[PDB]
Amino acid sequence: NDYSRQNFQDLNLFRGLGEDPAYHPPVLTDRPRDWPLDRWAEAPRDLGYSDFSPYQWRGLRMLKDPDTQAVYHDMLWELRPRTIVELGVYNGGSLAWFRDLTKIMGIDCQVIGIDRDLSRCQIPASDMENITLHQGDCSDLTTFEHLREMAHPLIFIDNAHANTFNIMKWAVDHLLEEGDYFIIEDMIPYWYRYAPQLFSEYLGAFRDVLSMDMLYANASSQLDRGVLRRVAA
Amino acid sequence: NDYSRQNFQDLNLFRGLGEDPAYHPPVLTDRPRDWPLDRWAEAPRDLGYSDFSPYQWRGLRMLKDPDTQAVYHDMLWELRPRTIVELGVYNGGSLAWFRDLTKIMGIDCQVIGIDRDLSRCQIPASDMENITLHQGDCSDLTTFEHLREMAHPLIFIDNAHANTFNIMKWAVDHLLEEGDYFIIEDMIPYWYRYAPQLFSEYLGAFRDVLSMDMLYANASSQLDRGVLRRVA
Amino acid sequence: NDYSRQNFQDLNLFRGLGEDPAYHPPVLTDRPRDWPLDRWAEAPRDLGYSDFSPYQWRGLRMLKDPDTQAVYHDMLWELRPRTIVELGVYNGGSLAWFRDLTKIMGIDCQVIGIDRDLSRCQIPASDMENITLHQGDCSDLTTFEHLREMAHPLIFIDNAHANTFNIMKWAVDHLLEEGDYFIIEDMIPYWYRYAPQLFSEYLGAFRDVLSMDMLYANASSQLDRGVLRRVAA
Amino acid sequence: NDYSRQNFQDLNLFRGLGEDPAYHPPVLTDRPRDWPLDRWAEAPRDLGYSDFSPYQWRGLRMLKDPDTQAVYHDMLWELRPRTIVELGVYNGGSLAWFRDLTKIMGIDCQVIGIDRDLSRCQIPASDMENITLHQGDCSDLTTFEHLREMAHPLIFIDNAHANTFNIMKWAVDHLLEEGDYFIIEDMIPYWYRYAPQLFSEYLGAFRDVLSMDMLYANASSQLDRGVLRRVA
Amino acid sequence: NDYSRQNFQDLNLFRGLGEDPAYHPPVLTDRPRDWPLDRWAEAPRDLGYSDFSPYQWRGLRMLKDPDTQAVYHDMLWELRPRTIVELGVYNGGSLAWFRDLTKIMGIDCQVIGIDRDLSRCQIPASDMENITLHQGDCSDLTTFEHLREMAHPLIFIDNAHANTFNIMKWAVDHLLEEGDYFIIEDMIPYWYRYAPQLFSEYLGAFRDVLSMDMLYANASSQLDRGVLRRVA
Amino acid sequence: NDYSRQNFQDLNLFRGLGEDPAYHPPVLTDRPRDWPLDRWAEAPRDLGYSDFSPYQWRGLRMLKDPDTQAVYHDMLWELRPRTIVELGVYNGGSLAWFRDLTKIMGIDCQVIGIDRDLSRCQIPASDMENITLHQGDCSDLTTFEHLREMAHPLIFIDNAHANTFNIMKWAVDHLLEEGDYFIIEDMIPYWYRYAPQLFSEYLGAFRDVLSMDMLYANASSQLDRGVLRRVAA
Repeated sequence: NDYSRQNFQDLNLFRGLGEDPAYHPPVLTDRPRDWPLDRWAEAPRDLGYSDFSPYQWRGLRMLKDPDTQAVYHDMLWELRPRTIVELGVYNGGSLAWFRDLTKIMGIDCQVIGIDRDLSRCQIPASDMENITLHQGDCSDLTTFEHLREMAHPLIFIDNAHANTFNIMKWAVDHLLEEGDYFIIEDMIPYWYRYAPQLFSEYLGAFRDVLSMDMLYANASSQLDRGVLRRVAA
Repeated sequence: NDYSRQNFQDLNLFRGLGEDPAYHPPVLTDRPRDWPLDRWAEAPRDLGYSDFSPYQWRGLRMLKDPDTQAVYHDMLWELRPRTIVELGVYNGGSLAWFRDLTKIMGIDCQVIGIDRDLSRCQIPASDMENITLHQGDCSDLTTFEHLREMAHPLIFIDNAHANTFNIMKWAVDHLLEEGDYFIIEDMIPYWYRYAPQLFSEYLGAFRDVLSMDMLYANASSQLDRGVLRRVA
Repeated sequence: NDYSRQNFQDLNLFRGLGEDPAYHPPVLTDRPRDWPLDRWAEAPRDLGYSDFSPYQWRGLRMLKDPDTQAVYHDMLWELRPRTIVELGVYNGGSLAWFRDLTKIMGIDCQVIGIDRDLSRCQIPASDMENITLHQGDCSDLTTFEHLREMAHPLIFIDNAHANTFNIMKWAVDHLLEEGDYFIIEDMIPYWYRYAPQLFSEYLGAFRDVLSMDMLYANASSQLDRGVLRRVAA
Repeated sequence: NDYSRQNFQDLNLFRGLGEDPAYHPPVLTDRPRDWPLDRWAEAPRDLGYSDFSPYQWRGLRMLKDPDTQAVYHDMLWELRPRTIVELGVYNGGSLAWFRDLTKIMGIDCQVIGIDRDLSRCQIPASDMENITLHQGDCSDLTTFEHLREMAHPLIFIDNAHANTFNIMKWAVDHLLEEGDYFIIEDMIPYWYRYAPQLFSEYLGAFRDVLSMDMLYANASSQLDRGVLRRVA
Repeated sequence: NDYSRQNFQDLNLFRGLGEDPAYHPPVLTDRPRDWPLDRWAEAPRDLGYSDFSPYQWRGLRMLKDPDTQAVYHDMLWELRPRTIVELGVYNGGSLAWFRDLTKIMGIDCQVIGIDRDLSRCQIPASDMENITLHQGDCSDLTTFEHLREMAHPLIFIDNAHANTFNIMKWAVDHLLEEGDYFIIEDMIPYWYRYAPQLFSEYLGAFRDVLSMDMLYANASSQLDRGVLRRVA
Repeated sequence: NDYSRQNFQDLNLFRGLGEDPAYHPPVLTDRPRDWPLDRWAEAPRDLGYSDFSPYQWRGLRMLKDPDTQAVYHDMLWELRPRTIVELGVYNGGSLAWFRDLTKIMGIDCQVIGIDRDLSRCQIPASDMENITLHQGDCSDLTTFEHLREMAHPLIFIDNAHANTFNIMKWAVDHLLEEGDYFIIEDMIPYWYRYAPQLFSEYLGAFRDVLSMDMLYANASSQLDRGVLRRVAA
């Protein structure tokens, strides 16, 4: 009856993201927010709403969860990066977070976000000091040429996962110095599950130039086995 | 420095599929195939290889796992379908299974397979009986308008998950008769997770045409609340 | 009261078997079969019925569950047995299954079922091509003498668990050839549990003639640690 | 070789019971008993032997585990039974436990065990005070009906599982008074798995005479849903 | 044998805190920090060190774990407190965090720590902007009187848990305005476990003045059922 | 209202013990005691009450759970101790138990209990045979000095945890002989979590005098890695 002349959107677009880049607080449905203390023991114990992607940072959605934030905090504190690069931006929450966190730490850090599509970015123009947004394209490597001009140390973070190994070869040869991080969030465990032989070969090809950092690599489900850095040349 | 001269295939292409459409028997790494019986108790208890998609049917890879296979066995025995349609073929294992199973049940069933790329299908020529392949895109409703007429009852299976709700729409107005299935494997639970609001509106738009068949919808992790059918 | 009336069957007779050897599909008792799509998310998430042995093959009950079926399929495809023997028949579901699967693979296989009690066999006589039943007592080795006439490779399957180790001893001495399987379903983990010393001694006495096939021994809970085959002398 | 030297006993005889009715203390195989304290963190953290039936009472094996022991303790304290009956004996560990436990609690209680085979009973002749052994067949009610006029309250325990629904009918009419227990240990969950319809129908038949004691029925896995008592 | 030479500090002093108020980075103990990529699949998958209280903020230990930090983040953003009070200080790590997180948010917030022992504090005098440390006793209630004269909204956090119920009475009667929070961290699940009736009675006494806030109360294991506020 | 005119006990007093040293049977709250057998399958499958310390012994509260009781039984059966010392008494439940058990075993055993506060003891003097009680602080070694000559073999059990290592040193030097046990219930795993470095130093300082009995050390969650005795290697 109601499926009539409707163009149904492709729900695959909202994968790992959600419907809305803007942040809205969770709302309770099956209980009152103000539970009475005389009935305190009868109150339900579950969260009350979806824990899909519930985190925020100053009113922007944060796709990086608390355990991941904790790892990056330690990494920032130890490395004191002059440059953090995000390939894959979405709403920009994690950019502002990296910027904020580096400011509180007293680290002179320029944060850079690269994406094919920047139209979902929720960072207001007034809150953009030391955050630069570049419109790029993973399959074209000359995109990345800009900002070999940038300062070190440097953390390069892949959240896009398109031409990753090629981008890695570029970064190793043209960008990273010893100590710099190249990080692949989320995807490495899935590539190993689906393509165990090719994955092991491809990662293994970078063994003279990149190490898995074992202090951080097992510390969150999002960074699981994906934290690499440049070994001594 | 092997990264310097090396062709990096795009690894996302294998998502949900594997790296090779042809079947290869599992290989044991950290044990012998023959475990000595006087040390029986000290044998490892784990599988010995990855359980990603280790299933086969007659030398062809099978991406439908044993409990999914059992559900379809029951469905095919109840419904006695004269057509089965697979949106998404890959190596063709499931096509060959559906055809073999219906034949062994005594059921005259045509199996139809639709895919963007049929260059991966592994079904030997010598047994393509009652299988019809079609090459086409899912983002194109034209791929379905071109289909010739099919017998009933019918089962339509979505293993491709592109433009799925528009295809459901086309299927309800131009294909499905009362008692015919439209099954979305795998994806329903993810779509609810990622886009609960829109998923809900979309599914509920079919409230007067499709229902969820609770006999089968909770019977396997792959078919999990995705087995629908046409009600009067 | 209702109890003074009844006769009360021995419920131990249905151990591992169920009440009725004939197949009837599951039925939903506490929800509609057709759940409305506007309330999809409210739908109950559990199976809906008993998960004991709700399995079938062409309207006969299947006591071997899906994972077990998957192991036998790989085993049949690799080995291509000329003979499969089921010690312990019940309804014949696995007999019909084995025969159907070998026909589909183009294998010339004679399926043989041995039991003291053949009265629960549900296979129609019109559908007994390449299946043979045979009456016999497990403790009487005469029961198995006609097996020596059969072609190989051979898979011998114990679903009876009476006199098992003497039957194994006999199979090694008079029946089994290199490559043939001797398989004990279900019982071996229990025998190890209740009598670890005698069980380890008994199994280990076959160390020169049989081995545990580790490609199949861990692949199903029913076949768990019970898949054995004849090694080379 | 060795399989031909062997006289193979039937291992189904040992089901639920173990190989030897006499108690032997567990032994470590892959560690020293005395772990050096300077490598305390290196010590393995598993049990170190099989937990099939590791329990004992005063040198006799105990087939009832600590969780079950604790329920029977509370039940004895509340009910203060003059008689505890055990259908099925084995080594008599639980018979001696029931006796010793009622003695320290000050309860005057005769313990009676009944079995087809009493030759496995490990209880010393000179430690058999307030314990009676009775030979008899379960699928045959002459065993039960003759030996009677036992004092109340009463606890009747099934550890045999032979003709249980008929023994239950005999007990409600000719033995049990209000507040007495009839307990089926272990077997209730299996009869429900294998015969849901026949089992629900049979227990439902006793609806006006027995009930499930909910204070004790969920409190151990052996007693799981098998604690019944005589409500009038 | 140097048990008779050794001097034993009270290990109870470190319960829930650790040996050292100063932060030190985790030490890797049975693996290299740099795992070679040709052996990537063979790298161990566990953390590499103890997950006891491994967290930090800007070189200071953080006893509030990331899940709890996420809850307080939302709370600060929503409430926008002018005052945050921590009953129990230790190293000052969460004092510094609260202050930093409110500056970042553009909120004008004074942060206050109260403990009988402030000598474990690790915050340099360099950066005590909007942080005040007060010498306090949980048994004395004159201790808390300085808090009355300062701005709301207000979050009051008990990390000390001595004479808590009297402090909640004082706070309700003399401090908390509508909107303001009283948060007991960690202990409520334990008090209810050990003292269900007395705890239910005691919490029950605040039914007209405080309510449990279900948005934040189940969102972390440290705040579990302990987030209360002056409302209703 | 009720809060402002209510006297609040310090709830930390009850940590690890409960509100009442006297035993009260559990009580069903949301179901009838007697469930009807026509609705047997529809019966709830959980305990129906709180499992904090539901355990008793002859009308006295038991804080040691059944698993711990089974270990101590085996310990008593093998060691056949003449003395059993409990540091920590609370209600005396365990004292009455140890005494009863040794008596039923034929073991002539004196049970000693030590606590700063004996006022919660619930054991009737009518059954106080072979039970001695002392009043004293643990933080004072004098409490252990004033103890008389005790018979061996011996089990010394710590349930108080106040100055455990100096008490251990006093035990080893002045009390324990070949075979005697020193057991620390509950606390060892917490000291190891909160202070791994200082705990490993202190325990390993007894490496010549005490050793962890592996037959019992892993046999219960309460006695976990805390069962020590004066034996070599």
